[PDB]
Amino acid sequence: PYIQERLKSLNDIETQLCSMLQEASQVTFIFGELKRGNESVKPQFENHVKQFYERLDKSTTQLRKEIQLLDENVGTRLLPQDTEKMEEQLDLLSAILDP
Amino acid sequence: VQQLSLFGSIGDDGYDLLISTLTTISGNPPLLYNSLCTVWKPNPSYDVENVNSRNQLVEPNRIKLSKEVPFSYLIDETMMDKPLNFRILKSFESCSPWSLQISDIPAAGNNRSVSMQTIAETIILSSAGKNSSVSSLMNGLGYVFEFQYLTIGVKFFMKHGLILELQKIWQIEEAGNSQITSGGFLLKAYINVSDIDRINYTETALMNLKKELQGYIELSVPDRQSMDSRVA
Amino acid sequence: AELPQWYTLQSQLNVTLSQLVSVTSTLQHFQETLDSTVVYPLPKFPTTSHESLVTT
Amino acid sequence: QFVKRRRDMLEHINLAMNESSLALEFVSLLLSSVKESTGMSSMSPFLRKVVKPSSLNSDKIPYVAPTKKEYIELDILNKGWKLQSLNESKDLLRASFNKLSSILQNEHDYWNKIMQSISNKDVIFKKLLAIKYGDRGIANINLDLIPHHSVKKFLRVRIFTKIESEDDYILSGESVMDRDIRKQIQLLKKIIFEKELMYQIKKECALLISYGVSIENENKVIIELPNEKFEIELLSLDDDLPKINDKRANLMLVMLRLLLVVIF
Amino acid sequence: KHDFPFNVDDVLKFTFTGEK
Amino acid sequence: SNQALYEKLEQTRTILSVKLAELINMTTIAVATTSVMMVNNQTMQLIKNVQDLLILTRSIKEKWLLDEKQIEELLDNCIETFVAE
Repeated sequence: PYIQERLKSLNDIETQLCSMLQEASQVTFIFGELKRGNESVKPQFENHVKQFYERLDKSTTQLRKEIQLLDENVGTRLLPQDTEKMEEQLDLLSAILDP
Repeated sequence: VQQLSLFGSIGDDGYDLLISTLTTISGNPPLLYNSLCTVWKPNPSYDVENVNSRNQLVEPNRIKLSKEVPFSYLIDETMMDKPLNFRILKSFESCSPWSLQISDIPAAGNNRSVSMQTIAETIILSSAGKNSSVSSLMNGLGYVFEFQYLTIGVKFFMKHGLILELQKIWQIEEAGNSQITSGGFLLKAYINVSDIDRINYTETALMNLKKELQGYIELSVPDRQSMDSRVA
Repeated sequence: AELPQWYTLQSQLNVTLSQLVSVTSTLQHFQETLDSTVVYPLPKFPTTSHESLVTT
Repeated sequence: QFVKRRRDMLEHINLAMNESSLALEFVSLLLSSVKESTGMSSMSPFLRKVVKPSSLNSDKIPYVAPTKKEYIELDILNKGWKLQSLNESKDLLRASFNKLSSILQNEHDYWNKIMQSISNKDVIFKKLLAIKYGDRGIANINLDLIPHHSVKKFLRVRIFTKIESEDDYILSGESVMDRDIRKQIQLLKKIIFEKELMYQIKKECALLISYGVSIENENKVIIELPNEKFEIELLSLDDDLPKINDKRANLMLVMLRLLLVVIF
Repeated sequence: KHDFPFNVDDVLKFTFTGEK
Repeated sequence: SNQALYEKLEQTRTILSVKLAELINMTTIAVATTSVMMVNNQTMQLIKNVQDLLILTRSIKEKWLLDEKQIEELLDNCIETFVAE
């Protein structure tokens, strides 16, 4: 469905926030490694921070675009019975008269 | 009869949105209907002193007769094979029992909330005799045909006697039918009241409708001069 | 018994941190002046009755 | 479990209050040396009668700060404390990563469970999500629907017959009884529907009392005939085949629900 | 790397008087 | 009501990122203890910012949430079979 696929996309954005947390523990932990006196963990550090701001930027683009979908869905596919019981009694009655 | 009405106007694009909105609010689908109204004005060839037998001034007013007619006389050849619902409006011996009515000028009062109007009504069942036609009857009473208009639209049934008339109005002439509401639909919200508590309660219903519809469609109060059918 | 709202708690904590930082800033700004003076009570002091308090 | 944490709050904040009060008193009394009585206003009633204005020593000594700043014995402590700060920040961030990870897991499962309960066919309403059946239950989390577990109020009709004894009746017929989210929707709609029909029957025996149809129990009414006898009961599955009138009772009940739909 | 229709009074006036 | 999410969400993002850079630039330079608690408070403010983003996305999800012959014959055989006439 529409809200099903878009809901899965929002869950993907939340997983992108989780990835932002991974890159946060990586920039802080590997940063502390850089401040212990080691320089060999520098390329993976810069790569983890670049992936940090890149995943964050993708979260901003997809999230802001999602809110734009919220603005562009008002009125269309978003809101701002005894017939099924009768047919149920007819099908049940026909099931009684015709086992 | 004291009718309390609030009018509005929409376009040809928001018809489905207003039908869906009022359908979700009232909880019932719209009902397609139509009505023809003929207005009889006093005969200009005849001259009568505008005064009663009690030496009191009389104001001349027009007489409006309205009736119904099935859609078989309204649907032509290019309209066949279509669902009989609210989506049709977007594609635009004896006598019959007429409805005789006379509308008066609405009440005064600045900053009014509703538009109360006094309208007299009697039901013309049938007729007979030589001049059995309704036109000859109006000519016998002292009125001639002035104009007529046929309106087709949808209506809703909410609570407390409220009616929402989303209708279009056409002028039936011989040279052609001109659409007065060309570009949109005319909205109406009236209640027919036969007491001060019931009148104020009706005004409360209309104010609750305007407050509920506030933001979408605005329901203002029409001018009195726009509902005065007196001959001048 | 039950903790109230967290907005007031975090607000009061931010006020506390603002006071601590505000004191440490001016303290570190005037660290050469306070180290250039001595403070000890005058004869006008009831030390014959209480002595440990003056040490505190 | 938590009262101990409250006592920890009272202890930590208590020590902070002690150190803050002592610090304030020390600052005010240290102030009283150069005061015009402006700084004696922060004292206690005891410190005011102890200390005196225009008192204490106002002497000056040479500067000691720059000679200590020329030394490099402080940078070590700074580096150490900053490193400890880094470690603590890493630990807290990892803990929050765990908590938010679990929360995202459970909540994502909840959403994946909601997708089967909303589109345009499944109806949903509204700090939780409610749903009207016929009352209105509250939907929570598989998923479950808690009404107002619960009894299974399903009525039934049995047909009796009077034999040659011309006295009592015997059981000759009885209607059969048949037993994720939409299933509970339909079941509870059948419960409220059949209970509403039973309410209409209770409002019916009060006017059919003179025609033989007598009402006895609030959930059991009887119908007296000169040859037969009917019984309409509203019970669950805890109370109570050579029968013949098993089909007439089913057709009778289907005609009951159909007549109720006609009333609607 | 990143950046931060018509007039209601006229229609009703037609329905009550017939003027365009 | 979406503009409040634009300004509010964007403000939380700017506070998160810029406050993170201020954090790393303050971790690298009783002053030491005040640095400990300033850094720790910046970290906790980043955690509250992430949780705020989760709450706002949750509010977004909540915004996404918020014939006659067969009857005549059927009833005919039903009544005839019912009364056994």
